[PDB]
Amino acid sequence: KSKLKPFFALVRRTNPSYGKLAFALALSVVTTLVSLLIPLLTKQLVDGFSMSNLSGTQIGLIALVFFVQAGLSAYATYALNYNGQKIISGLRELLWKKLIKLPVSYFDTNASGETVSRVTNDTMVVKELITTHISGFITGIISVIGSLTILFIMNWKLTLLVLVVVPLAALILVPIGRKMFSISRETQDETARFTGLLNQILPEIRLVKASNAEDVEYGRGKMGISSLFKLGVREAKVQSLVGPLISLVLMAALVAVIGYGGMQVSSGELTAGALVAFILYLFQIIMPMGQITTFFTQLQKSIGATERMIEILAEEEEDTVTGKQIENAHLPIQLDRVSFGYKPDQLILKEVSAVIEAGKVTAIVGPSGGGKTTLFKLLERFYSPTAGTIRLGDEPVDTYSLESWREHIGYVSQESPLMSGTIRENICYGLERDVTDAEIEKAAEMAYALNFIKELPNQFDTEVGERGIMLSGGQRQRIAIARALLRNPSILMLDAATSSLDSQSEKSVQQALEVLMEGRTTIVIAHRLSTVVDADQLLFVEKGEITGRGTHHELMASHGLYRDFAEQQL
Amino acid sequence: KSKLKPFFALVRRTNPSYGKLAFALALSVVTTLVSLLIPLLTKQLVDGFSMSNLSGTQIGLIALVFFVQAGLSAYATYALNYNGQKIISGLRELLWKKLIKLPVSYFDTNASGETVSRVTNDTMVVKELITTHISGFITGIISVIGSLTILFIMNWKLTLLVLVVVPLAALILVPIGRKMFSISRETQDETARFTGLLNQILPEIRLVKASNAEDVEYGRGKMGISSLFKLGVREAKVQSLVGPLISLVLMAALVAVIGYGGMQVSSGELTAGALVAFILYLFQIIMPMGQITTFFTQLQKSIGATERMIEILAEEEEDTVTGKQIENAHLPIQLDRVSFGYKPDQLILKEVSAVIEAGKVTAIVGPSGGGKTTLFKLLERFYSPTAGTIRLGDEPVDTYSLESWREHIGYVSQESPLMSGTIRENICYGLERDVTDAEIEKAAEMAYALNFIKELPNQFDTEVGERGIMLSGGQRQRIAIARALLRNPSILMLDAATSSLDSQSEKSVQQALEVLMEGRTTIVIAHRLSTVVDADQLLFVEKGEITGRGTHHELMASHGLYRDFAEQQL
Ligand SMILES: Nc1ncnc2c1ncn2[C@@H]1O[C@H](COP(=O)(O)OP(=O)(O)OP(=O)(O)O)[C@@H](O)[C@H]1O
Ligand SMILES: Nc1ncnc2c1ncn2[C@@H]1O[C@H](COP(=O)(O)OP(=O)(O)OP(=O)(O)O)[C@@H](O)[C@H]1O
Ligand SMILES: [Mg+2]
Ligand SMILES: [Mg+2]
Repeated sequence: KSKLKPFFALVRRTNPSYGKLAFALALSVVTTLVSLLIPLLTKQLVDGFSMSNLSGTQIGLIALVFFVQAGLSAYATYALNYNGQKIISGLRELLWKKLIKLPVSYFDTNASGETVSRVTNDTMVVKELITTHISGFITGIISVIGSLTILFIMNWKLTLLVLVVVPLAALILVPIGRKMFSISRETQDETARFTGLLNQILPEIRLVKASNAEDVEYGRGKMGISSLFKLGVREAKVQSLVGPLISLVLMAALVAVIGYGGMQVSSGELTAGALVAFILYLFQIIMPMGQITTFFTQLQKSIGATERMIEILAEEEEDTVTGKQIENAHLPIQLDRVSFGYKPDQLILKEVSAVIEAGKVTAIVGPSGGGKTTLFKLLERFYSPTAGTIRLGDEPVDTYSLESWREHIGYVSQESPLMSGTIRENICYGLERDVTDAEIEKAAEMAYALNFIKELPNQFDTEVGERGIMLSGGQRQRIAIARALLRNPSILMLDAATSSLDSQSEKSVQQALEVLMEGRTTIVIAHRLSTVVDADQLLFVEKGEITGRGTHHELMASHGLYRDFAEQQL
Repeated sequence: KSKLKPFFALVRRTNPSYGKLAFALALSVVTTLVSLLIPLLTKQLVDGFSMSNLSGTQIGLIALVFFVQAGLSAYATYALNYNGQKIISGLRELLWKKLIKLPVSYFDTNASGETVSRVTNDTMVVKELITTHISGFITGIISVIGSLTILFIMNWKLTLLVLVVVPLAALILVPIGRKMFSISRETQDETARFTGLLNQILPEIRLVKASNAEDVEYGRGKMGISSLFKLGVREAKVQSLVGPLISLVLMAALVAVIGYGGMQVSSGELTAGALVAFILYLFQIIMPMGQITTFFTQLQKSIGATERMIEILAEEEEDTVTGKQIENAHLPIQLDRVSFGYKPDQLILKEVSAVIEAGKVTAIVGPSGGGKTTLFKLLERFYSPTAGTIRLGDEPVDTYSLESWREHIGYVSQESPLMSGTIRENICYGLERDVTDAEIEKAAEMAYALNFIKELPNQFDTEVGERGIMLSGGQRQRIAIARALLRNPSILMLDAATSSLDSQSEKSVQQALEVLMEGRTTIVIAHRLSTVVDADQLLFVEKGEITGRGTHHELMASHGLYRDFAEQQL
């Protein structure tokens, strides 16, 4: 198809300073036309010089005019820069919104460091293109058109050769444009890859120091840098080659013009003098043509980078389109025939079916890799079930809206994450309703976290750093549990919520959680049968299917392998 | 102090294209001298009009020389671009080599993502400056000096007036330069912060969806982008202001010159055309001016952008040359009178001291937050103890080189982190010696992970993804255990690693680890006492002080209230 149309559509979507840029373009056009026409009337210049020699109060007029011209040029440049900055800001805003609203599968498949490099660097390159080269192209086009009209006025014939030159120049230029576009895309991709590699390596700085692999990572960084340098060198080579081709085409055009004028001297013989003038005017043609061609090259390079952006700007996203609010929050969750494969081929969950009854703690247990966490991901509708559907009292879950189903659910991850900022911010993360201070204190007390959080500068200091490195594993897990409890949901999912907690801390947190969420549904995933001994409905999962489904004693009698786990613990 | 010195020192620290840079400077100088010949080329061209009608080979040769000049200018531009790209590549390589070597404390305290953004964006800024603006400055300075010579020869008083005007412009530039430097530094810092926030958010998309905080994160991104927009607009305003100030200074210079020449009206100004001639030449002197000053401004920007690198490139890396290589690796580890705190004041470990017997499974056990992990960090020499010393039987650890100490130690982190790439990639890059296929298979089998990897596309088609997300919460732990075991370490410091593992996987991994314990020494941190009941030197770390120090039975019969831990596990 085409690329200019999508690129200009994106720029329009950015909502730029359309009128302001148009006004700046008009200012630049008028000033350039006046400045081009002024030198032509040299007789006016000489008579003005004589008048200034005669007239006394003429310095002020010229000085004011020059100051006004300088101010107009400065304001035009400022307007162009402002418009470019607004365009890049709009691009960044749109890209950030789309990225943050994409489904989890896209991020699972394409990582996140490449996307961030995409946004930042593509926006930067578009900014570089927008500001100066557009002004260069406009001035060049105006100057070329004016000079072409002047040359036509001087002669109606010789301009035919320039009109022949234009297609020749375009034909010479096209391959350069294609090569520049390819190089720009390859660069703006390798830069993203390198940034992603660095980002994933940095915490493996503790990781590497644990090992002895500083040299290997330095070598990987050097290889990425070398690839980027090679791409830059190739782009520079193409940009350099751009010029000499234009010079050669213009020289050939002038040679053809002179050859034809050799015969034209038959009628316009003395017109050779005018011919000389033509040559001079032709040299003027040669200033802005370069400018114009330069713009084209840039107009390709930007496209390259921007191309990737467009791909991100059309995925699809999930929101509360449906609007069907839960409004009940107390129903049994019935899992029908359901099956999941992250790739379309393989299946992790194979024909699962059960009933999480409200008011009881259903515990999913089994060997590692059986498919426990993916069950929670389905239950929170991170992905969409393929085989069947999940209902909440004879109502398909898809009927309800994401913003309502997720609000009524608390979810502690098996890899309990914390984000940079205050502990209070992490506990309160995302909540729209104001928390005051009583709620945070209650949540911390019910998560057995207040004991240490008050041994530090409170619950507004002790920046958790990146990935929660500035806190212990037990503290991190307890902060995650505190966040989940503070959310105050009807459905509470806790997958391996006490993995890294001591026996006493585990007992206290379990007692508090049972007392709180006793009158609400709770789904716990525990590798230790001790915590789930006092369960209500075990859902032993093995290789993506609930082989055993019953209470402690009944499931122990039925399964046979569950006995192996319990007896091994015993 | 000064700024211009450190920046040029940093640039020299790389390996710039000295030959190509000199070649480009020479070509630019010759081009400017051709421009200076152009004034004589006016009479030469009148003669060319007179005689070229009588000569064709002359026009052919002149056109060939023109094309050769065009090619030379193109080559000069290409050489400048190549030199700039090599300079930025050298900066990136040097910065990466430095970063991969700082002590873990700096990365604990300085938001690695901001550092990566620093390197990438500031290298980009230096690349943006170097080529174009050095070329512009060189051409402008040479043209200005050339025109100044002519102005000097034409008249003394007006040239002196122009010189006295020049430092007025120099004085005017100073506040603008300072403002541009401040703006550039602030913009670079804001870009670093924005990239850091974006990279903290995107990888945790799973938590964002669960917390339903899409709007809050979109708002944070919008605020960051608005800060960037404000800085960009302020920079644009400063550049615009740079725009008419030079014009005003030159207008004042012209007025002063006109007045002084009017003083010469009695004598000297008698050559009124010469005065007018001077005015014409005056115009010329400012065409290069618009370049020279510009370069200076850009220089300041660059000096700001790279300011942080100047701080970054001094951090006292400390690897490889405390010249002692461990040669026995079978000595008991004597922990002396050690007290460590991440902050200078607060103490995590308080007067800890003990002995780890070479060949005994010392188990550090205690409530969360006691300081178990920090002891392991001290053992790996991530941080140096601030109280005493660690000796392997009457030999301080500081004597041995870091490389030797860390090549003999297997360390499984609490996080159990994984990097992107194939499963085999982690256990390959961990070491430097070749590992075969058989050794990798044995290591995997020694961690009860071979079956699951065999189910997948056989250890090379599987990609763990960023942060090890494609794998489960137990499979990644088993992979970390396999990496630890593959190194064949003398000391196996196994921080809690059977957390997410199941009972049967725990049993298998424990049997393999017991075989290795029969091999050599081992240190394990266990949250559950059931897994270390058969240990030898059970330690109890509470609040940084080891209260109980003895075997399991004697520790239980001797220690006080914390015997409830065992009873609680009962
Ligand atoms: N993108 C993915 N995210 C999660 N699991 C994935 C992905 N791609 C493939 N898988 C497969 O899904 C399983 C991991 O999720 P699963 O539900 O089995 O884990 P789990 O029960 O929480 O594990 P464990 O008990 O070991 O912590 C593995 O079989 C893995 O190969
Ligand atoms: N940068 C830091 N890294 C680690 N711990 C830190 C840091 N700064 C302060 N600390 C303190 O150190 C302790 C966390 O490390 P510690 O050695 O106590 O954990 P741990 O024994 O591994 O914990 P757990 O049993 O929960 O896994 C906390 O008391 C915390 O406040
Ligand atoms: Mg710990
Ligand atoms: Mg799991």
